[PDB]
Amino acid sequence: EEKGDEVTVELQENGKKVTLSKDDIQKMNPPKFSKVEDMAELTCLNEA
Amino acid sequence: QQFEEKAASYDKLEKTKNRLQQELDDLVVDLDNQRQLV
Amino acid sequence: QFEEKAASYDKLEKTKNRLQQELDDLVVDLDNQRQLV
Repeated sequence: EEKGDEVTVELQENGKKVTLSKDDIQKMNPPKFSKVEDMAELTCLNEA
Repeated sequence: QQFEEKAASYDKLEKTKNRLQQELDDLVVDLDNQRQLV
Repeated sequence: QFEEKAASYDKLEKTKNRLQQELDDLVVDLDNQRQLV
């Protein structure tokens, strides 16, 4: 759901609703990279 | 009053998100360098 | 203090505009990737 500054998300394991702000979230990378050697190639560089 | 300064703290968290946005800018200029390699 | 809210907003819209610029130039770069393939 897209509304305000928060999104109600779906748990990929439970399929349950959880509301969290859009500005306190972190994304991932496409499966074209796996088992990297240095974290430099982490093009979407975030701590998660 | 002073609570808007906490709204400014939220704005500074969004400014860190902005810093992530210039990280994406580094990403896209890296892809520009890649297309220069092409 | 209250005056810097306006500047903070204005830089936020500036960043957003550069965000759509980044999106469109990235799509253009995807098209360049297709033509280089």
